[PDB]
Formats: sequence, C-alpha cells, structure tokens
Amino acid sequence: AEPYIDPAAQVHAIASIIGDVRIAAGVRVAAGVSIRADEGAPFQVGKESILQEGAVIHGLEYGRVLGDDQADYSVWIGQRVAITHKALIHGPAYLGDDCFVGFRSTVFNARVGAGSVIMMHALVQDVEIPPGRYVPSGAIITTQQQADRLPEVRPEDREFARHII
Amino acid sequence: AEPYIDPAAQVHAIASIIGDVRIAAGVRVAAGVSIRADEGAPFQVGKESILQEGAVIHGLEYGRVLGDDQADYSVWIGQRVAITHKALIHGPAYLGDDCFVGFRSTVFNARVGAGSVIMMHALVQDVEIPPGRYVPSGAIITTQQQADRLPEVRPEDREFARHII
Amino acid sequence: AEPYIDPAAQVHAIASIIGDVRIAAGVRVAAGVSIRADEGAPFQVGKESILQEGAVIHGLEYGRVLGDDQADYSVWIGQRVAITHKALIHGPAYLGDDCFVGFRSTVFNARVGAGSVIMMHALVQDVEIPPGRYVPSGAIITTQQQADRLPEVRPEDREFARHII
Ligand SMILES: [Cl-]
Ligand code: NI
Ligand code: NI
Ligand code: NI
Repeated sequence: AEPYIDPAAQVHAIASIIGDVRIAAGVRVAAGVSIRADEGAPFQVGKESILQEGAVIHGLEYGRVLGDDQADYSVWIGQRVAITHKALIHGPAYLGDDCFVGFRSTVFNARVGAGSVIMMHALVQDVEIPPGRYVPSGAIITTQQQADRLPEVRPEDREFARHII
Repeated sequence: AEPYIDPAAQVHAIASIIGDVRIAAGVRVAAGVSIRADEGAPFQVGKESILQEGAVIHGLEYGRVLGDDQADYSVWIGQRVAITHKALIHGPAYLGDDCFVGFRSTVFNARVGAGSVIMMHALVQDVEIPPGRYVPSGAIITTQQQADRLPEVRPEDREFARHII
Repeated sequence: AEPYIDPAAQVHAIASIIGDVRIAAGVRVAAGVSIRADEGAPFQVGKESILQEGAVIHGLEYGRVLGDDQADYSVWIGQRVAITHKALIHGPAYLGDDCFVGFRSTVFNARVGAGSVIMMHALVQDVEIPPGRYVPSGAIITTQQQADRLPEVRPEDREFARHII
C-alpha cells in the first residue's frame, strides 16, 4: 500500500510514486515521473534502473507476469533498465535486465528479454521479445510473428543506449 | 468561464479543468489530466466517460463541431467515451458515444462516429470516421479516402476496450 | 545556472525552466512546459517562439550545435519557432527561424533548416533537414538520404502552421 524506496535510490521530490512499488538501490527517478500501483500492483524496479521525465508506469487490475523471484507482478523492471523521456510501461509487463526503452516508446501486455534495445517512437504490445533483440525507431510490434523476426542488438546499439543515459 | 462539474462526476484533486467545460454525471478524470477551454470553448464530456493520466483536451480559438443538442462546441465527447493514457483530443473534435481512444492516440479536426475503436499510437486528423470503425495501432489517418476504407469494429475489439478501462 | 527570462517574454507561472536557458522577447511558454538545461546546456529560445502544453526541451551532457551567434548550444531554437502540444526537442538540436513542430513530434540530434514544417506524430533524428522542407504526419526520418529527399514547404503548409498557433 506504501512504496518501499531503498535508501540508496535517488527519487526526485516532484516524482509521484503511489501504492505497492518496490524501488531498489541505485534507481534514479527524474522529476515528472509517475509510478502508480493503484490499479495493477505490485511493481518491482530493479537495481540501477533509470526513469526519465514524462515516463509513466501503470498497470491493469488483472494480468500479471512472472518475476525472476517466481512471484507475480503487474510490472517487473529488471536491473539497469533505461526508461527514457515519455516512455509508457503498462502492466502486465516484464522488462529483463539491461533493456533500453527509447523516447516516447510503449511496452504493454508484453515480455521483453534481457539486453533488448527498443528505439524511439516504438510500440511493443501483446508479444514476447526474445533476449537481445533490436526494435527500430517507429516500429509497431503487435504480433508474435513480428517479435520472433526482430534482428539482434549490435555493440553499437548498446553504446547508443549508454550515451542516452 | 467556470467549469460545470456534475456532483456525480469523480474528478481527481490534481486534474486541471479550466474555462467553459461541462463534465456530466459519472465521468472519471484521473490525476494529471488537463482540460483547458481557454482558447477553443465550449467542451462537453458526456455521461460515464473516462479520462486517464496524461490525457489532454484542448481546442483552437476558431473551428466548431455540431453537438447532439444542435449547439456548437470546440470539443464534443459523447457518453461512455474512453480517452486513455497520453491521448490528445484537440478541437475542433467530435467523438460519438461508446468510442475508445487508445494509448498515445490523437484526434484533431475530426468527427469520430459512435462505437469506433481507435487503438494505440494512432493519429486521426482532418476526417470523418463513420460509426463503428476500427483504427489499428500505429495508423496515420489523414485523408477521407483512408477513413472511408477502415474496417468494422468486431465484438473482440469492444471486449478489449472494456478490459483496458 | 539561472535562466535569463526577457521581461517581454510571457512564461506561465506553472511552466518549469531550470539552468542556463535564455528566453528572448515575445516568447510564449504555456503551463505544463518543461525546459531543463540541468544536463545539456546552454539553451537559446529566440524571439516570438511559442511552446505549447506538454512540450519538453532537454539535452545530453555532451553534444552541441553551432548557434547563429557562432557560440555552442545544447539546443538552439530560432525566432518564431512553434513547438506544439507534446513535442520533444532534445539536444543536441538546432531549429532555424520560422520552423513548425507539430503535435507529439520529436527532434533529436538533428539540425532543422529555417522555414521547415514538421507535421504531427513525426520523428527527426540524426539528420540535417535543409531549409524549407516538409515532414509529413507519421514520418520517421532517421537517415540523411531520407532528409535530403523531403519535399518543399508550400504556402498552404505555412498557412496551416499559423492557424495552429
Ligand atoms: Cl506522447
Ligand atoms: Ni492505466
Ligand atoms: Ni492547443
Ligand atoms: Ni534527457
């Protein structure tokens, strides 16, 4: 009912975190981020993840994903996940460790494998993305056939992700 | 100049409603919704409509649509209309009863027929959508030729809309 | 470290401007605009530019553009630039005089020539757009080959831009 905010987390005074949200050590939350586990709960945000301005994390009352701890979540965000300007993560949703979600991109009703890079103005809905895939800018990924055909992340893509954060 | 808020409406303390806005019985407005009839006015929001976080309703000084009461509006939102996360309704705009507007979708200078379902990351501009049409995720509908060719809403699409709200 | 706000600028009480931002005479900034030169700085916003609700101006710590004064900026916005609802300008970025950026459009790591019209739901990234080009609604411009092939702005496009502001 109250968020658990790790003492080593850095949450902006003007960020809004409500309900059963667990924020791990080293997570950075910018001003004008909204995390509300008032419908769908609980939410996990793993160590050293980064949420930038305009990011929103919400969830449906019904629908859960399996966390790495074998517990059920509305939203599971792994370690070192980057959720950039204006991104929307809407439960049920799973982002594995080292994922990047680019500006104005949406993840809804989906599981995103570790080390994936989702670029700008993209939608990922109703699918499982395998680990280490690249979603190009402007992509509209709404079927498992599209998700299974995504190309692999290259070193240059991770380098890009690190520069943006 | 002052909004009319029906006593049976449920408006969040942190929602911002300004100018000649009429909010009917049973309308739910989330925190971080902005409705400003400070340029284009008036706005009607019909019974049991739902506005989710990030939604914005604004309007141009000039340009109106015919409401169901035969009066002129910058924005007419019918009954049981769902305006979901980050949607932008910009007058002149008409949404008929039982319309759904999905995450990050925009309706501008357009009339949307009753019982239409507009999915995620879509734009509807400068057109009339006939009653009961479906606008797929990522669609960019900017001509009357595109609007006239949209497919019909299926029962599964309305079921989807009800689950999201 | 403190913004310079020209006494002839009109900034909403609820707009958030932070760090080394220079706002020129006649600039209008709406409520719920965010301009933060807390990572990338400095930002210039030229005379009689307009920023509408939901607009965000931010910048990367590293990466600059050449301003018209031959000084380096994270973000250079020229004179009479229109940055409309939910647009994201992310440094390093240059917008020349008389540019229009339509609803929910993004300019990142790019130079946009004077008198260009970028329409709704568009992305402009990693490119130089020549002066006086048109970017259609929904366009995803991520390569210099795409930017070099854009059509010219017509009089009707500027007329459209003036009507929106
Ligand atoms: Cl958006
Ligand atoms: Ni929600
Ligand atoms: Ni407006
Ligand atoms: Ni930024």
